[PDB]
Amino acid sequence: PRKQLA
Amino acid sequence: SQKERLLDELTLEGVARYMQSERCRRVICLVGAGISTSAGIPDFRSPSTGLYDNLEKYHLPYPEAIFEISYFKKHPEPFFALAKELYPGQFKPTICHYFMRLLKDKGLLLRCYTQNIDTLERIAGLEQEDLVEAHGTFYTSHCVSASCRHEYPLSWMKEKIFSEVTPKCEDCQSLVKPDIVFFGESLPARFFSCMQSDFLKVDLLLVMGTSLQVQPFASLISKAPLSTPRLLINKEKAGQSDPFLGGMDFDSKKAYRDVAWLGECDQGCLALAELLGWKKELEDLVRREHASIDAQ
Ligand SMILES: CCCCCCCCCCCC[C@@H]1O[C@@H]2O[C@@H](COP(=O)(O)OP(=O)(O)OC[C@H]3O[C@@H](n4cnc5c(N)ncnc54)[C@H](O)[C@@H]3O)[C@@H](O)[C@@H]2O1
Ligand SMILES: NC(=O)c1cccnc1
Repeated sequence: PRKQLA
Repeated sequence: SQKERLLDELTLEGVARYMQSERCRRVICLVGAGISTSAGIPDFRSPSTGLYDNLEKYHLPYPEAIFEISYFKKHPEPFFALAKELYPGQFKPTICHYFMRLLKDKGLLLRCYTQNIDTLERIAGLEQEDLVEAHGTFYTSHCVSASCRHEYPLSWMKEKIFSEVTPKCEDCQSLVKPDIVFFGESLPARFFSCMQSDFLKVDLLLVMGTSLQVQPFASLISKAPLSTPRLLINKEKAGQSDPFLGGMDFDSKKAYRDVAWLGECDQGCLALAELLGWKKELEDLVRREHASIDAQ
């Protein structure tokens, strides 16, 4: 998966 | 995945005794921007000093856009202006960084997974076999066109940034991008290959200077076996599960292996080294290496 926030 | 309690007490002192017992052979560090703030690189979410409180001047839609690959592809100039503002005149790793260098020298460091891009882990003496730069690095840059992909060193990327010329490939005139993993980009393959193997055998998680709010990096804490102790050294607690959403549990009635040491990462690593009998080693190491860098 991709570098994501939250 | 049977929850045994390996620390004789959920404190720094208990972690220390555990580290110098035979059970504890393989240490994984997970680190973030908190371990480099005392080096002059601000973090993101610290109120006031964090980047998110300091991006008004970049005319951006919202604050987060300046670290998103999409927005960067449309408009690379803000990021590169920001890069010039943040670029430190001197790269000097911290006490915290040299603590991890001590783990390496003592044969304890299985890996350091870092979210930082500032190369300070390398300068402290961590080598590619020790390091997973989970979000890339400023150390090398590449032409973005699937064609050149030619590589440029930091020396060349720094000149472009300070002369306020957007970096273009000398061979193809495409944009040249630091090997940083932007938001919305895929993490390096080495991140996944290391994590599938490293977390089968880890005896201690050392989590330092990270709010554990970026995925998939933050999920690393859940990859260790359930009896692996986990020490957080950080300004405030992090990695606990939301009450509405294997998080950290320092305080519940079921807490059995997580420890939160709250303060500066430099101070926490200093205190841990003292308990280990490493304090003088650590002071000598930091003073010698800082002296060497100060004289460059
Ligand atoms: C080469 C020179 C040029 C560089 C300029 C380019 C920069 C742009 C790179 C873009 C990077 C892209 C990607 O985007 C992600 O975003 C980031 C993930 O955020 P994170 O690593 O977790 O750091 P934080 O801001 O969210 O919070 C930090 C936590 O630690 C605590 N703290 C803070 N100071 C201390 C302290 N002194 N002692 C203890 N604790 C402390 C604090 O209380 C908090 O809990 C990154 O890693 C991820 O990379
Ligand atoms: N030191 C770093 O690479 C850094 C700083 C702020 C936010 N994310 C990463």
